[PDB]
Amino acid sequence: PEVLLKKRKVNERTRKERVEQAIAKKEAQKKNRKETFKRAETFINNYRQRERERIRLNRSAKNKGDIFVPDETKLLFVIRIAGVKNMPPKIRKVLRLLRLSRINNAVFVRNNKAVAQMLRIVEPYVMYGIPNLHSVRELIYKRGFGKINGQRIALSDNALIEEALGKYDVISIEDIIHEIYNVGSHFKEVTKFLWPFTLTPVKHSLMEKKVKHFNEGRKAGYCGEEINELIKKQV
Amino acid sequence: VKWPEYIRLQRRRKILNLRLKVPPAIAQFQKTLDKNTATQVFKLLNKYRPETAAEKKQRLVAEAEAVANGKVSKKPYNVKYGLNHVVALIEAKKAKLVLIASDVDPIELVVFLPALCKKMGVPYAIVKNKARLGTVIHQKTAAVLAVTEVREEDKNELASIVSAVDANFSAKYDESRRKWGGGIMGGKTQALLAKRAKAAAATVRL
Amino acid sequence: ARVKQKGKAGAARIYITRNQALKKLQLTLADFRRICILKGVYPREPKNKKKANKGSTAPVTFYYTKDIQYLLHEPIVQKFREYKVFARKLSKALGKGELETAKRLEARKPTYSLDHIIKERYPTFHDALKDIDDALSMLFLFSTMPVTDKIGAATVANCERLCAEFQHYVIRSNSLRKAFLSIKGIYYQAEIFGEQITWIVPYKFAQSVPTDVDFRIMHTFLEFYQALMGFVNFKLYNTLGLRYPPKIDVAKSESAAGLAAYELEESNTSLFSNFTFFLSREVPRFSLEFVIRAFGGKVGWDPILGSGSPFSESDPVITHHICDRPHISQKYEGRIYIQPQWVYDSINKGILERTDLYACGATLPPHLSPFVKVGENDYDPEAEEKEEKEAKELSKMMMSNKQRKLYSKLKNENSKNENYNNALRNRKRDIEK
Amino acid sequence: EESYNPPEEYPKKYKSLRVVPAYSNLIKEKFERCLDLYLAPRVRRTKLNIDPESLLPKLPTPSELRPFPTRCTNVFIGHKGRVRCLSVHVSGNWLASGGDDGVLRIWEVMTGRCVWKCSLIIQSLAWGPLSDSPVLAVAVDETVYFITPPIFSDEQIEASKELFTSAIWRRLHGGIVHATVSTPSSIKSLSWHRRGDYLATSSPTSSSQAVLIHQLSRGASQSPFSKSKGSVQAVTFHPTMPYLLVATQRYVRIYNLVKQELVKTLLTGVKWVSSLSVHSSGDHVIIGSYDKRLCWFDLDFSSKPYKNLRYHSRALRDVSYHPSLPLFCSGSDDGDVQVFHGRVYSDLLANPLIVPLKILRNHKVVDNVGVLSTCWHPKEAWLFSAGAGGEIRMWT
RNA sequence: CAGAAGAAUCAUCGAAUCUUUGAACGCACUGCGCCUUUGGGUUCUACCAAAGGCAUGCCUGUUUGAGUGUCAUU
RNA sequence: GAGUUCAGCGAUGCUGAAUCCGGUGCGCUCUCGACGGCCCUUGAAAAUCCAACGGAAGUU
RNA sequence: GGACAUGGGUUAGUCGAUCCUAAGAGAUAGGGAAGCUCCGUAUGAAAGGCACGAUUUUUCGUGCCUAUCGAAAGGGAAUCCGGUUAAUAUUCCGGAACCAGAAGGUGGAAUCAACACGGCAACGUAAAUGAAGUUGGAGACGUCGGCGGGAGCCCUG
Repeated sequence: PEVLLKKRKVNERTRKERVEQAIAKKEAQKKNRKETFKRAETFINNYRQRERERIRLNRSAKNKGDIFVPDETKLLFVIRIAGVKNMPPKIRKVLRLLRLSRINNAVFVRNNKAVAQMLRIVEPYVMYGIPNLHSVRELIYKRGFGKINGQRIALSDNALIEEALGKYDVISIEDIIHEIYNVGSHFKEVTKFLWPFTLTPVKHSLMEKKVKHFNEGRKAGYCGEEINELIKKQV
Repeated sequence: VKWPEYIRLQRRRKILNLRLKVPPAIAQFQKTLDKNTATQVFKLLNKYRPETAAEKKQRLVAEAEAVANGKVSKKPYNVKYGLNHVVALIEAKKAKLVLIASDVDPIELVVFLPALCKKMGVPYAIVKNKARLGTVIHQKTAAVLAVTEVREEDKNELASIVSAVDANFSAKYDESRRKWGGGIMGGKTQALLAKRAKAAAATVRL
Repeated sequence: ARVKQKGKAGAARIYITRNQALKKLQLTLADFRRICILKGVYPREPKNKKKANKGSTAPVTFYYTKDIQYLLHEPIVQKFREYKVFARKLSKALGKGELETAKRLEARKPTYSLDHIIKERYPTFHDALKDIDDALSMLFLFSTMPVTDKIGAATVANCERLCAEFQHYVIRSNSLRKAFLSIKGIYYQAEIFGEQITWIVPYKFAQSVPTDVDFRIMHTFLEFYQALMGFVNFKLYNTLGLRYPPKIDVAKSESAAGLAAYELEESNTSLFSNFTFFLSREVPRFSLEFVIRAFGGKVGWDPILGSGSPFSESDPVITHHICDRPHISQKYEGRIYIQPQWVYDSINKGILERTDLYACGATLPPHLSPFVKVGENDYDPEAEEKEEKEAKELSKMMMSNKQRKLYSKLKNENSKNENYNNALRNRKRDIEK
Repeated sequence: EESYNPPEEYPKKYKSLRVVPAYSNLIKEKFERCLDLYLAPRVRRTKLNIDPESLLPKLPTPSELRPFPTRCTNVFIGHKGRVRCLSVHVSGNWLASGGDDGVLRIWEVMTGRCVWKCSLIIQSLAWGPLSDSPVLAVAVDETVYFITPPIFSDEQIEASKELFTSAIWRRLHGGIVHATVSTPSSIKSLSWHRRGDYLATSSPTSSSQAVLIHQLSRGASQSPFSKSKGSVQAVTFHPTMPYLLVATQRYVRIYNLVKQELVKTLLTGVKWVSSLSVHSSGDHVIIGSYDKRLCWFDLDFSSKPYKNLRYHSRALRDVSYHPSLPLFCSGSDDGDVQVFHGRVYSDLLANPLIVPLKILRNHKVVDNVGVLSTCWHPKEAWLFSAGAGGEIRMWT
């Protein structure tokens, strides 16, 4: 008996020509789909949301200078759930300070008064909780990207981590994980090196693919321990 | 070229109903409620959809368990459907808003409805498609829908919608509905039939 | 009898083209491919392709007519048809705005079991165990990939569960034989019921999806492999007397305890028996726990590597302390500090290696392949002319097919590889001296 | 056996496991593995159980049968152009060679002397079979000269003359010319009958009269073919009984002159036939071909060739069978001459044993031309090879 | 007549068998096809056999469609 | 080696021989080739088989 | 007696039928008709195929091309000799062939100069890939007269 697995009946030439043709059809469509019309209700709906945010910001800041500061944990996980057009400039600036300048961006932050105040300011747009060891390890091992030379580079090898953070006694992904979980001395440097995660909602089910405005049911505000479940769906 | 016979029939029927002079009671169904007001009407309608057979079964079993183990309700609120039922509601002057499908195939089923609603002082609109009405009441098709009672929350939403249908359907048209429809002729077709007519009038009379 | 027509029997009757098989089965191309994944149906080439294609010369793939005839009576094809009916009913329910009916449809979504597919594909457990290497390689590959739209999150969870249950069985039965740290990953090699099972486990790193592979094809393979490993693991646990599936310790799994969550409650295999190993926070715990515990050794690890650590860094019961970091500020005593290659060489050779030669900051002696078998002359790192000329120059054509031509490959690659590495030893000795 | 720190080759070497990166192509390889499991056609063979290819060859025992011509030792130099053809006298002491230069050189084999420098393009030249009549028939263009050099004894010159003293007949540093023969076409190949009364001339250009038979006793020439079909490449006489072999472009035809008929047609299976040689037994024919192929024909075996040989990398020019020793040689444009041991049994069940013996090399190539003609010494295993550089090699 | 010894050219009758045809139904009227499954052989990509299927109109439902038929979709 | 005809000798067997060389003809029968007319009414169809143009594809 | 009674007798891959079409018939599409039924045969019929593809949001996309009956005298793959019976023979017996289809195998042939060479030519040869698409030929074609060739028969040494 001698089985031979010959070359596949795939015709790799016309295979990649079909691939390039599909990509060319894509760039044509993306360039074509421009300048949709907007109806007056959307403009009013945006204004009502903006004034809704303005009332919330004044109430939260003025006469409510109190924040509950989730305790028994020195680490927090924050993800940008939503976003509005013509966002108030204060919200727009706080989002970039938290490095949550794009939707589905996730950031590890240190549990303190300063972050909590900014997190209360941007509460409707962010979901945050307490990440456990399994989530932190899985996020770093699967969706962790480092800012090497200032570009988004995958943390595939410990050589880059040693080169980029050797001066802080950081040589491996596990060193990154230990620093992040325990909020070590170089937590500030590690977080800056880490690129924000991209936890886009996953639509695997046929119902998920069809329903409108699907975001996995991501609620806003403080969830506590539920963010581990949200992380588990993404990683 | 060779179209299938049923496709040719559909397309000839489309053109034929355009060319022929259409009596005003049938021509009124070519003027329908505009898209913005229809969308607002269906927004109110979708708050009063009748319960699905599965939802109805769930509610009744819930009451059955209470009766079985250990045991006052408010009157339901929903949109009214069925041609005979809605006609009785208009004639009883209970309908607040009548929504007539624009493409009921035997048009005689609803050809009298706009006039009947006019005689009874019922606000009515002719809305696109029997299938949109059907989806509201969980059916395939609804020839007509009626709003008779809403909750006190939605009294203002109905009143605003009734006002819009007044302005955007009845205030508009009105004179349009009283005119024979049809006679719609293509640009080059009217010139072509003029050539046919003059040639016919020359000597083709027999 | 009338004149028999050409192309009515033989190869032209036995073989069927892919497009004719599509029309025969009334399937789409994707659906036909999927059942070929689930069953075993692969292309076959006739000796005379032009004769098998009714005289045509156009490039064509062929299948057995009997293979496609077997697909006609396959129950799962109707499950694909039942799904398409489902998918349209859901669209109508969502189009007509009936959320609760669509939810009921999604709950009652048609499913199928590969029970009969596994049995008919593998009549005997021995036949199954032989063809498990690809299943394990795929499952372990996907247990580390991030969840995406193409691949199910629950599908990922099944891969993690099935891989861990398999690792637990091999640890319990001490079936592991060889472990090879290659650039690709870790090549494990166990023997179960006499069959040699070899699978590769990749390293846990933050890779990116290549975006050039079709996850639809790999979805069907993963679906089939998960069914196969579930039934294989069920028998293996029952043979050992364990209950299947092993109970889940959700809190420990959420605390990243790994294998500790999966409790195996009952319903040179002692190379490391008298050793209490400890793992620092720079080493592949997922691999080191498996190899050591497969030989009876006790294992402790840094808490950041996971919860459920039976030992602690302060506990002096530690005999060996794996630490691949080039520095230890916490240098204990009696806990001889080694590197993982010391371990893996021990499983492969079955003999305790040199701790000092594998101590922290070592020269790292070369890693041997426990799978490469020594060749006839390949260098393992651990008067005549007037007769030979005629001997090789007559039958260079005194035959008909000249099948002797395979020396030009066989002797070349074997000898040049031997000559190249028999030269490397000469160069390395010269550099040393 | 390629890993972090492998000694087998230097993939990549990594100082430590921690530094080892993630293999990016692992997903692609498993994807290709999955693709192969359902897209790669599968064929079940016999696996050709381990069997080194050297078991297939047969045993020649070349040492047991060693009349092998070793490396050349006598080098004849002086010819300034390609030696078109060369021949050795029946005595074996005189070698007459000629080429495009038009210079006929008669060499002494034992010493390499050029005793006869007299020139008098030399298409071909063949000696007479009768020792007492050492007459050499030399063809230049359409003219053939019967030259009897005065090197031979005077009575031998007279013994050459009285043999004779379509094609028209006519009757200088010892320019002893006897009977010049002029033909319509440029004669290419010359053959002598065993008794010397008949001379066969073949020309490829001609069609109707491509082959001519010249009777010296009658001093006349004729065309033995009433109607000739196909181009004629070479001509020769059967060494035992009166047959004439015509090696055409694609066939070899045996013609009975006594009965004026055809005997056999050998299908060489070859695009172009170069030359033919006949074993002295008369039932074995060797065909040199422009298809780089040597075809051995056994007259009692089949019309098809008994063996096919394709060692040569270039077109095979000439093939010569040793009259006595069971050896034959093939010379081609590649410059290499192949010496084969061909031994013939008279038994019907006994298939003749053909084996290679040597591949003679170190010969020049000029204008993509190598060995043009080869001749066998009548006494021992000595081969005369004429090259395109004007060199003659004594393969002893 | 021979031959046989719950008999019977018996009765009843609720289980079956029921060739080719015929409204007569794969197509024709000695034949010629197609589809599915299984089996045989002293020969196995071939040949053979067996079993079960393949008429028309219409109804109910199912599935898959078609339509420059009527619409909806920020 | 069959068949036929002669000689024998003994289930129908066995053994001898011969079955040959010609010549021919507006001969008859059948067929083929090459022409020459008359056509006009310029002289069935299909199954089936072949070839061409075309250039897809492609040490083991 | 070709009667009565009793038994026997017809053997085929190659011979016919079986297959194809002819003038015509004829079901179907449709339309008549109170109706048995009639008209109608590509007719205003959705009149049936082939290829391509790493699987395509694991719900199929793209491209191409678009009945039957009617001839034991027409068209059509292939068998001969001798012998044998009471009665059957191109069928059986003995011997010798042929045709059609089917797979592998053996040997030969062509190619990393991609699918052979030769001849001025007509064309030749042991071979010497050819998808879609487009053509050509055979089948396949009146009648009469004379001449030539061959065979058998007749004549005859």
